[PDB]
Amino acid sequence: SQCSSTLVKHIKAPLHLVWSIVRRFDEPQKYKPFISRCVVQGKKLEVGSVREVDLKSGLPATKSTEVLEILDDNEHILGIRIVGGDHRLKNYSSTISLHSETIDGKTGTLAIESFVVDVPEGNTKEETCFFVEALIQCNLNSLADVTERLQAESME
Ligand SMILES: N#Cc1ccc(CS(=O)(=O)NC(=O)C2(c3ccsc3)CCCCC2)cc1
Repeated sequence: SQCSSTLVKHIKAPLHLVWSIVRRFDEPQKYKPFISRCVVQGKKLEVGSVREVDLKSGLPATKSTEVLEILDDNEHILGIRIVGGDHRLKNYSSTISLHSETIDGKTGTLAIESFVVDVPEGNTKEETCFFVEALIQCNLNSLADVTERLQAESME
C-alpha cells in the first residue's frame, strides 16, 4: 500500500548554482513548471515552514500544502512532505539531494529525487509509481534547463 522510487538527472551546471535554486522551498516556481503560485506565511526557509502552492490551470489538481522536513545546506538535501491538497497523493514524502560530478573534465551536478507515497484507493502500485516518476522526471528536466541557462548567462 506504499510505493517508492528514485529518479536522477545529470545537470551541466555547478552544484552551488543548482543548490541555490533547489533550496528555495518558498519559490519552487523558479523551476517547477506546474506551479503558478506559492504562498509561505511565517518563517520561509526553516524546518517546519509550510507552503501552499496553486497548480497551473487545466491540471487534474489545483492545490497542495507541503511542509519542509529537511533543509541541509552542507549536504544539499531538501526533504518535503505533502500534508494537504486536492490531488490524490496521501503521505507523500520527497527527498532531493545534489552531488557534484565530473564527466569528461566538465564539472556538473547529479540530482537525485526519491519519493514515498501511499498507493491510492482505486489505482495500483504500478499506476501510482509510474505517474509520479514521470512528473519528477519532468521537474528534474526543467531544473536542468533553468540552471544550465543560468550557468550560460553567468558566462556573460
Ligand atoms: N496530480 C498532481 C500534481 C501535479 C503537479 C503538481 C506540482 S509539482 O509537479 O511541483 N509536484 C511535485 O513535484 C511533487 C512534489 C515534490 C516535492 S513536494 C511535491 C512530486 C511529483 C508528484 C507531485 C508532487 C502537484 C500535483
